[PDB]
Amino acid sequence: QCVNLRTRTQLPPAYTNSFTRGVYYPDKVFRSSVLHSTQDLFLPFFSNVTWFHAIHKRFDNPVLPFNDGVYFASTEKSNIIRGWIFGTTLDSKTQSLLIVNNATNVVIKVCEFQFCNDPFLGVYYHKNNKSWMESGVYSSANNCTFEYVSQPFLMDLEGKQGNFKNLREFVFKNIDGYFKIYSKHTPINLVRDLPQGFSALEPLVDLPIGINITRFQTLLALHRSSSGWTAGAAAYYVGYLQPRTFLLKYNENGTITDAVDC
Amino acid sequence: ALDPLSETKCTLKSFTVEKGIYQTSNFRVQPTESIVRFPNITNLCPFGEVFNATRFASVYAWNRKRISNCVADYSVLYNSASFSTFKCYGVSPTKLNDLCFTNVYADSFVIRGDEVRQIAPGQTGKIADYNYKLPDDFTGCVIAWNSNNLDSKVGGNYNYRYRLFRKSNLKPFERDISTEIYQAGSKPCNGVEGFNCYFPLQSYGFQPTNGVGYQPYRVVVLSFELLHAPATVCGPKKSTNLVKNKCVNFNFNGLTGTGVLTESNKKFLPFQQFGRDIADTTDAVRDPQTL
Repeated sequence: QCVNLRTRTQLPPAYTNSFTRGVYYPDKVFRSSVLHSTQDLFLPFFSNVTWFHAIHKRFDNPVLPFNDGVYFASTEKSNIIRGWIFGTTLDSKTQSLLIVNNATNVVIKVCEFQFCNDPFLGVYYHKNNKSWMESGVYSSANNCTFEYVSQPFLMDLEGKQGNFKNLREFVFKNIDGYFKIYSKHTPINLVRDLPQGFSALEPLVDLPIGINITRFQTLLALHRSSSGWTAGAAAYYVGYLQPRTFLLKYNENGTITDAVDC
Repeated sequence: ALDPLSETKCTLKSFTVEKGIYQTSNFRVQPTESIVRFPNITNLCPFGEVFNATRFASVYAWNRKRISNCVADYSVLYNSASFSTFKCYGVSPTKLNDLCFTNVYADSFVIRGDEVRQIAPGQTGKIADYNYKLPDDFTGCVIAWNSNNLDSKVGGNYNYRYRLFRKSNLKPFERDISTEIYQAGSKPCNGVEGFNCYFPLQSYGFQPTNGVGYQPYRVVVLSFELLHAPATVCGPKKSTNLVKNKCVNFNFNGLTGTGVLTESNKKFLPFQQFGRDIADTTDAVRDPQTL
């Protein structure tokens, strides 16, 4: 509730260059063998992105701003990142948008979550009869409107460490009250936790939330065999959206293959 | 308009015509039919729950169920004929399907027959003032269903109660379940009723031998809200068959137009609903029902 991970030490805000990452479909329109411009919120190419690390005391979990919109490049082996928080005050004062993944399905909720000081979706005794399932991120919640569940999935909750072979990039944008989400999954070869190259992000879900968001936070899982729990290897990044102008090169099959920052 | 030769003379403004070729009109195929498509209406709210709930809350403790993020067919209740009284304020019941709302609440409770007259804007009484009040600008709906064969009990259903006296009048959609003794005189009641003191709540006499005015009526109040936030609930939209190879007027889920629809071999993405040409002109669409 009030106790946090006392083995937590914050790293300085390192930065790396995002070459050509963070391009999404601004609409659900089909286009074949054309080159269209569009003025919307995009990530400028070759911009700086804040590096973050989540491992047992290099464990980073601060509260970031969410003015225009941000990015995530979630690559990890232990699947430490289980969800996110979005809201203004992140307590029972104002409404807060909650997204979680309990290793069986994704669940989205909007309730007056009086969040803890160090929320997390952890698991204990992950030695025998794990069953890949959750085993208290907020203290209370009431008077709430939204709930949603998508298709299920299986997540690995075992504590592992090593190189990463998967990149799950996400975008989060507030469109006149609609909390639009984009995503993509692709294999990678780990270099500095920021693989390079071009890849388009598809829409995942649209959510009529209507919350005025200004901050956010990650739900980094912890595990042991809240004050003395461990955590496997994991890292991620955070971008920042800006009102840029972009070109979009669609191929014959409607897929975006290249882009240009004007 | 007699023959094309005469239409020529009117264009040239000459009763005589020389050899040549002359344009006179513009042929156009008028639309024959009209297509209307809209995806399925799955994930309906359980509106039948509050109308046919196994148990209802008391009047002074009136419950409330929220309705949002679903399609709500209000014409089902209007044509169901499973009710004793039905009246909507501001909007007819058959017309609510054409409207969209931000939030809708269902205040369910049971009352006597004669007490149903108090549930309306601008009314007063034991129920309107001390138990459940509505605003003067109420533009919702009220449904009543006689439950004498369902909720009445030999000796009166004591689980349904209501307030008879209160120190002050309630507000619109206000609720109060306090057991404070209604004080009239200056002396303290000491938690017991009597001289200038009265326990405000009392049970209902819902017996099987009650009359039209005293029998129990399962009442539900449907209030509609139009706020700055986007609409979360709407009515169902109509649809029809899919015509092809014929000039018609298009009205899709979110698109309009006019043209000849025909099968194609394009390959849309799973989350791609319609297409555009090089000039941002529509040239292809995905049917909302069939992929």
